[PDB]
Amino acid sequence: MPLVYMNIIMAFAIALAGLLMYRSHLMSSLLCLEGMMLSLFIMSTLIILNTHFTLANMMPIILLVFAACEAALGLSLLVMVSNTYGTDYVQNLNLLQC
Amino acid sequence: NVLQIVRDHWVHILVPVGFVFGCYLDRRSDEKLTAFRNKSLLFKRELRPNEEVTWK
Amino acid sequence: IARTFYDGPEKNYEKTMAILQIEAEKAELRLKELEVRRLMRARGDGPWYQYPTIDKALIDHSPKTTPDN
Amino acid sequence: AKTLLHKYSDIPEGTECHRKAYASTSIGGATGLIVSAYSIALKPPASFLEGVARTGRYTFTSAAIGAIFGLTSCISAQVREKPDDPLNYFIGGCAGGLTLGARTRSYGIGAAACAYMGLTAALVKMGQLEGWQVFAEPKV
Amino acid sequence: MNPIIYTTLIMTVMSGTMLVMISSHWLLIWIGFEMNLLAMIPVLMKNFNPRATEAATKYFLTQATASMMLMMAIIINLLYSGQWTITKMFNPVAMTMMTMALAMKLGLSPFHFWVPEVTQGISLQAGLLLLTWQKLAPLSVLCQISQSINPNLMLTMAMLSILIGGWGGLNQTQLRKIMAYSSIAHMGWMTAVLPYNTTMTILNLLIYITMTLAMFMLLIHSSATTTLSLSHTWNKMPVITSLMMVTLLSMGGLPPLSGFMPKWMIIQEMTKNESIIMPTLMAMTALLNLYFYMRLAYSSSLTMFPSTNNMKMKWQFEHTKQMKLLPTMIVLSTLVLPMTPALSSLN
Amino acid sequence: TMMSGRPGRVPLQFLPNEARSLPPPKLTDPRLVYMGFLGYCSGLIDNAIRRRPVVSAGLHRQLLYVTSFVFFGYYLLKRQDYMYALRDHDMFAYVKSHPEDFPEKDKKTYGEILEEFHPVR
Amino acid sequence: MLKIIIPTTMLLPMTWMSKHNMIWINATVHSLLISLISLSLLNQLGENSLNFSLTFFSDSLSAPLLVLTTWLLPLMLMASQSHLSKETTTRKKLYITMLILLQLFLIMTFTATELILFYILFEATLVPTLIIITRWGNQTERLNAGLYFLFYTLAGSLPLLVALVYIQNTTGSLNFLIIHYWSHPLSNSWSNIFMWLACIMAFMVKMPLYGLHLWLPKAHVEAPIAGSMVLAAVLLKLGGYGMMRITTILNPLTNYMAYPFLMLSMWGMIMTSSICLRQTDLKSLIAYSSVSHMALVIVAIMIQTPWSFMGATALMIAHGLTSSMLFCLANTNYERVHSRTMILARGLQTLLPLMATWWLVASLTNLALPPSINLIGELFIITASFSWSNITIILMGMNMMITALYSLYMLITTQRGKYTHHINNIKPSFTRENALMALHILPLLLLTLNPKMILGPLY
Amino acid sequence: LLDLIWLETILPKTTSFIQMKMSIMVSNQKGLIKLYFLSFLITIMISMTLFNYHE
Amino acid sequence: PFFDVQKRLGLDLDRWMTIQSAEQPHKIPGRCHAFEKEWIECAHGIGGIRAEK
Ligand SMILES: CCCCCCCCCCCCCCCCCC(=O)OC[C@H](COP(=O)([O-])OCC(O)COP(=O)([O-])OC[C@@H](COC(=O)CCCCCCCCCCCCCCCCC)OC(=O)CCCCCCCCCCCCCCCCC)OC(=O)CCCCCCCCCCCCCCCCC
Ligand SMILES: CCCCCCCCCCCCCCCCCC(=O)OC[C@H](COP(=O)([O-])OCC(O)COP(=O)([O-])OC[C@@H](COC(=O)CCCCCCCCCCCCCCCCC)OC(=O)CCCCCCCCCCCCCCCCC)OC(=O)CCCCCCCCCCCCCCCCC
Ligand SMILES: CCCCCCCCCCCCCCCCCC(=O)OC[C@H](COP(=O)([O-])OCC(O)COP(=O)([O-])OC[C@@H](COC(=O)CCCCCCCCCCCCCCCCC)OC(=O)CCCCCCCCCCCCCCCCC)OC(=O)CCCCCCCCCCCCCCCCC
Ligand SMILES: CCCCCCCCCCCCCCCCC[C@@H](O)O[C@H](CO[C@H](O)CCCCCCCCCCCCCCC)COP(=O)(O)OCC[N+](C)(C)C
Ligand SMILES: CCCCCCCCCCCCCCCCC[C@@H](O)O[C@H](CO[C@H](O)CCCCCCCCCCCCCCC)COP(=O)(O)OCC[N+](C)(C)C
Ligand SMILES: CCCCCCCC/C=C\CCCCCCCC(=O)O[C@H](COC(=O)CCCCCCC/C=C/CCCCCCCC)COP(=O)(O)OCCN
Repeated sequence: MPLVYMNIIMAFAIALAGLLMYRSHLMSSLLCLEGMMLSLFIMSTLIILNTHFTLANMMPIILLVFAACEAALGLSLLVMVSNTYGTDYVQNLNLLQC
Repeated sequence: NVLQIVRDHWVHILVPVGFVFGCYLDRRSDEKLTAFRNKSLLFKRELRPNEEVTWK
Repeated sequence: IARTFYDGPEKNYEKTMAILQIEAEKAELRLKELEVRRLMRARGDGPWYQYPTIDKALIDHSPKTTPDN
Repeated sequence: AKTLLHKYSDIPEGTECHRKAYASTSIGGATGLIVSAYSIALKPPASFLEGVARTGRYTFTSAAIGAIFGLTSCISAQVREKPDDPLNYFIGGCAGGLTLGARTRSYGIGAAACAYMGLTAALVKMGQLEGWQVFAEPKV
Repeated sequence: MNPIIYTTLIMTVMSGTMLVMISSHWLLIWIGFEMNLLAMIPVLMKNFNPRATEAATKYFLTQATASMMLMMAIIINLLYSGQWTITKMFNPVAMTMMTMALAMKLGLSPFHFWVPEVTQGISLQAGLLLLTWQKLAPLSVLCQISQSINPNLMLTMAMLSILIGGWGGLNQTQLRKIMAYSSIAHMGWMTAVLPYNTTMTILNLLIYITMTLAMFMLLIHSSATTTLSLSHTWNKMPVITSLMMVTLLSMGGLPPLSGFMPKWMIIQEMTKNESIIMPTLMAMTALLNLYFYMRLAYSSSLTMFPSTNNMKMKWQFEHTKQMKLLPTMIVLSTLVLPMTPALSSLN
Repeated sequence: TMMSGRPGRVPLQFLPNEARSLPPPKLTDPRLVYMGFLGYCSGLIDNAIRRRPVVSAGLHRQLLYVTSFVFFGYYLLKRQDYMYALRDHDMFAYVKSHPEDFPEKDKKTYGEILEEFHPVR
Repeated sequence: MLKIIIPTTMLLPMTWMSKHNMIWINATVHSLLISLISLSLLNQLGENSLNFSLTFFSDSLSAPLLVLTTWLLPLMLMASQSHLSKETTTRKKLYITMLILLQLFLIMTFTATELILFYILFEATLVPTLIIITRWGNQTERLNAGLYFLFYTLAGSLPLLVALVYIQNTTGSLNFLIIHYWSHPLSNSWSNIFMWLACIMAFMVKMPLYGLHLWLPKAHVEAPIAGSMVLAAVLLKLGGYGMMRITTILNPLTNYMAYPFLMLSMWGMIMTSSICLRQTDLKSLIAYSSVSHMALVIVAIMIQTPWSFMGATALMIAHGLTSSMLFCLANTNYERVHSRTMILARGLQTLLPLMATWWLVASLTNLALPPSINLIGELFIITASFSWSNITIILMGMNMMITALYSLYMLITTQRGKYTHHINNIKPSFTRENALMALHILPLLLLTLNPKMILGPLY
Repeated sequence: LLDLIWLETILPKTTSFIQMKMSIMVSNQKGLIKLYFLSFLITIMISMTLFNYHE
Repeated sequence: PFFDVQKRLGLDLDRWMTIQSAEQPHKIPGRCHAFEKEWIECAHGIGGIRAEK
């Protein structure tokens, strides 16, 4: 496994760890999700380019599409959270504790 | 007089009918286990000239 | 009482013989089925536990713009 | 990982009680560390120092329990000249249970813990002897 | 929300699940999961309130993280073998990632935390959908790749799920959280038999879905979301509470009710392998689920709780809309054990 | 797992052609009668839930319930019987084609076998 | 044997379609007819069983139990129809449905020819009993009684299911006949030790064994009278039936695995028998006496000799009848004074003479007066135990003396002395109650006339 | 001493106490996704290190 | 779990992209086309259990 592959997988692991840790803002978590999408796109593109899988070249593109969908979804939700509290702090999302 | 008392006490035939049905079902069930009828080493006997089964 | 309500001993005797035969056959069949299943799962040579493999009808056998495929 | 269990198991049952005690306390420390990690993750301690205090407390309790269990079980097996017998394991487990009672400073916990741990330890020994599998490999 | 839009969203959720079910390509299964989640997010938010927004956000975050791990596992498998087909999954690291992603999607322990809160935060209709239909696609994927299931990891998660569901249900007063914890325990029972026989998994899934549908339709008929609000139902619908008690006993796993059939079979299957200790532990742990089912039955059917004066007015009105398939689901949820051998039509 | 991949299997058939070479379940099969009983119970529960006279509210819908349950049960029984027949066929063929794995052992009488005796006292 | 099973399933719709004021009459009449029909199973062979079909069979051990069940249902109806007078017709039909379902499950249980079906029905018996106790009990302790009963049963019964499926996979069958003919010895192994424990502990709990008996006083005291009757008479004997059916595969491990339980059964015999000496509640006294008698039966099964088995069968039948009668007698006083305290209503022989003689006859039967079948069973078990070990006679004789002591103590406390002065609502005994007592007690003496019918297959 | 205290204490009372304690421990969560996802990260690391290493 | 609708209907919804050796546009071959075709031909029809060894 080349060293660039290792760097891309390390980037994905870093983004996943960054998402699984929450500081205060939901936007930062959405950014970590987008970073995971970006690392997955780069990994898939490198694998498909190295092994000349011609018909697989549309696969990353489709990936990107659904990335946007997730992003869109998250952004929509964030708006609602803000409209309820005035901030996007994840600590306010504690109603379902009881 | 028959109609009203029948509509009142038709429930008293459910259990006798159930017992009759159970007897019939037991007969049907034990008519399926005849693979050794008149074939046992202890009860193998010659059939009579008029009968056809040792037991029903 | 014996004539009206009951039967002879031969009927129960032979019914018991038939029942015993059926249950013994079932027991031997269950043990055989367990052994067959173990062998088929271990080896994969039987009709059972045949996990799918890629269909060879999908391969394209045509010149590929490069002689060495 | 499971290599700790290997370092524990590769030592014969009634020999080298010091090495067996070391392996047992390693296993106990690992378990206590995992428990501390989950406890900190789910119940924050409101300060870093209190978190390290809770981690150290849990890890020390687990390590002491493991060390006492391993030492007592090995010593019993070696002295009694009867390995491959679950009484040694039961004795070690009860001793380990007693340690928990002393750590938490409670006679009920100690007494309750000792019986349960001893029973559990004996069952594990019987499973090792007979060949019971907790996670059976799919065979049929 | 418009009825046409609601129909379209439900159809999109179902089409995503079907796409996961009928696909042989990993990318198409991923796309089915994405479409399912995308259409599911608004359905949880049909009745707008801060609690619904909370539940939708938590569900979205969990499922998005699971989707990331799913895609990463797929890509690693592609890297180590240029295969897109859903098969044996030649790489073990990718296999562990896939198992964890699907477990997080299902709600198996220790990824269970979101299920009680999401269930409590949404309505009973959305809860029914979440706890019945959303379990099909991950279980289908898990069934297809059971040959590479690491028995240690899956069995650990299943036993953890059973233990956690049993313990968590004991502390609950709200009905939706009770249903969520019962769902977690049943998921553990379902996935425990997965490495050995997927037919048993499908049988347990069908029985669980029938019982859950019966329970949710009963809870919708009697508009109760708490224990004390369900304590009032005997004074208006005694028949509903009696049927609910029998259904609860069936979910508790008592014979000769339908809920006994799956676990029974599952136990037998693991006993065909060696696997003796685990089924024993699972039975003694399902005792906890039976306990809190019986507590609910005591509150709702076997005792008469105090009522209120206004209830008299409710005595004068019938139900405007009646849920079809409720009688059939009750019957299938209780009196079906004698037809146990018919499970042979599942493989 | 065990039967999902079997050679010559149509995916969504539910009833292969070879299944017609098996005896159909009788219309008085007790499992079919139990399915009809389940349909009757569903009809009665439907009557009770909608607050209608349980025994005699809707006879047409109760008949539809019973006939629907019997109808589904007939094909369910056919498929179950076919799958069990397939299991037996495959097991017998596998036994026949692997003789060294299923050898017929020597027959011994109880006069030759020595069983240990455990007195009760 | 469907000629008995189908008439009960017909008792169901007949009850549900009878008019409001004739449910009790129809149920009683047809239950009595069904018991008369079931009486035909007592014609047992001398060598093998009565193998009716592939699923049902009967031998000389299950036939008396079936007759006891079918006979007990009408008594339960007659005793129940008093305290349910103010109940609505629907819930009365529901109660009768619970009783009918219980009897049907018991009838199939006692004759199931394979172990998994026997287990399924043995556990199915739990649901009607639990519903009866927790829905029609009187005090607020009925909920806890139901919980204790259910969980005590299931905790011991689930490992039995695991062991049963294990045995079926290893041997290939669970049919009692194939199991008996193909039986093999159990080796002295830890795996075999735990298999023995799993096979035995469910029936131990159902007896109940001393130490696992804490559910029985709660359940039998908090239950309505029909629930108490079915619990004491029949549901306690499921453990004995299962024990004497499953011990055929546990040899020769039993020879040394019975050592703890025997002790728990012997010393426990004393302990529970002593508790009755200081009971301030009549129902609890009867329940603890049931515990001691069942301990004697456990000893009989564990020592595993033909005389012990005959004594165990006789004692099971005799205790069923006697305990049912005692519970009904106590319930009459309870409906009089609405209190279970023994010393509340005293000197009842002055006011209820015929009920006093019923009390005397029940107490005499309880303390094993010869030549009752109670004494026959107890004496056969005692002789078997003496053959087992000559030191057992000390414990058995201690138990006999304590049993006589508490039986006559209860009789003297309730019936003799002087009446309580302020209690003035003691009406004359009804025809229903006296008929119930007579129908309990006449079969006991008629059975000591011909005891071979309750002595089991070893006869 | 025996029937009302110790036989009660050993089997049902100890069982009820332990089950109630474990229920309180498991159920009582703060409701915050921060701690939940921290637990998810811990679980993922444990699974990767423990099960995956022993292929 | 898997409802093989494509095989039932002969549809080819996503099978064209599953492998490297299946009809790429302009007949562009994969880097490992020969090895993949050899493996698939060797493993065809014998099942996963046998084909692994
Ligand atoms: C491909 C698959 C793999 C994917 C995953 C791959 C992962 C690797 C890549 C990672 C790349 C990292 C880059 C960025 C990450 C983003 C971090 C972030 O966003 O921060 C948000 C997060 C939230 O911050 P905030 O909300 O803005 O500020 C409010 C306060 O933080 C809180 O407010 P407060 O002050 O009121 O609270 C009190 C105080 C309380 O603080 C404490 O209580 C913590 C003190 C615990 C003591 C630690 C044990 C000490 C002794 C252990 C010795 C080891 C063995 C020695 C021998 C035996 C010893 C007896 O604070 C806390 O509550 C913090 C608790 C969480 C601690 C860190 C969580 C990490 C996992 C849990 C570890 C639990 C440790 C227990 C033992 C575990 C086993 C060793 O920040 C933190 O959690 C604080 C620390 C963050 C900095 C360190 C980040 C590095 C961790 C990365 C993964 C761990 C190692 C991985 C290595 C793998 C091998 C290659
Ligand atoms: C099935 C049929 C029926 C059976 C069911 C019923 C029977 C079974 C259940 C009943 C018995 C089990 C009870 C379990 C222990 C209860 C303790 C508890 O719950 O803690 C909470 C409870 C209160 O919680 P706390 O707030 O933390 O304590 C505050 C105290 O009030 C403040 O206390 P303090 O400040 O005044 O003084 C504290 C200190 C000072 O101690 C004292 O205050 C007084 C001394 C008490 C213990 C020392 C023994 C002295 C008398 C024994 C002499 C020989 C006896 C005959 C034995 C040989 C036979 C020939 O205590 C100690 O340090 C005692 C250390 C333990 C040494 C004893 C070791 C005996 C092992 C057994 C050997 C024989 C086995 C039989 C073999 C037979 C073969 C034929 O703790 C206590 O109060 C009791 C602690 C004393 C322990 C007594 C244990 C001895 C009884 C034998 C147990 C064996 C049965 C189970 C076997 C497995 C167990 C490991
Ligand atoms: C194994 C062998 C066979 C057994 C199989 C299993 C049992 C049978 C099947 C079960 C399902 C069948 C029907 C279910 C729906 C019925 C619900 C109902 O309420 O019925 C009312 C209805 C009477 O009400 P109505 O006349 O409309 O007017 C009064 C008002 O409705 C007054 O209405 P209300 O609002 O005042 O009622 C309030 C009451 C209403 O509450 C209830 O009625 C309880 C509903 C039962 C729950 C059923 C759930 C599903 C079934 C599961 C069964 C499990 C069995 C396994 C063992 C475990 C036991 C739990 O609730 C309460 O008062 C609270 C009481 C709390 C007690 C808790 C126990 C409840 C669960 C008991 C389940 C046991 C099975 C009962 C079967 C019979 C029940 C009718 O009952 C019937 O008339 C139906 C009886 C059966 C009809 C058969 C007649 C056919 C023709 C006869 C001749 C036969 C062939 C002739 C040819 C021969 C040649 C001549
Ligand atoms: C409590 C009861 C719950 C039952 C749930 C609802 C009951 C009604 C079921 C509706 C029947 C219609 C479904 C399918 C009919 C036609 C479609 C046909 O082609 O399906 C084929 C065969 O049909 C279904 O597979 C079988 C459905 C039969 C369901 C009944 C069994 C219930 C379990 C036993 C409990 C007893 C219940 C008694 C009746 C109530 C699929 O073949 P295949 O492509 O190869 O399967 C792929 C997935 N596999 C291999 C992993 C299974
Ligand atoms: C409230 C009442 C409930 C009912 C109680 C039921 C009691 C069940 C107990 C069953 C007794 C037998 C179990 C063990 C069999 C042997 C006894 C023990 O002493 O084993 C000795 C061995 O020495 C040690 O004792 C080994 C066991 C050590 C661990 C057991 C101690 C458990 C403590 C008691 C717990 C209380 C029971 C309740 C648990 C909840 C025998 O030496 P050995 O001849 O070589 O082995 C014979 C067996 N082999 C051949 C299969 C190997
Ligand atoms: C009211 C409370 C009553 C409580 C009763 C519950 C306990 C009953 C006794 C324990 C039952 C568990 C037995 C498990 C099922 C038996 C099946 C069996 O015996 O098979 C053995 C398997 O044996 C086991 O694995 C048994 C493991 C036991 C684990 C469960 C622990 C439960 C508690 C143990 C201690 C308590 C037992 C007595 C308590 C009495 C109640 C006070 C052989 O399997 P193989 O792996 O193939 O071995 C041969 C080839 N090498």
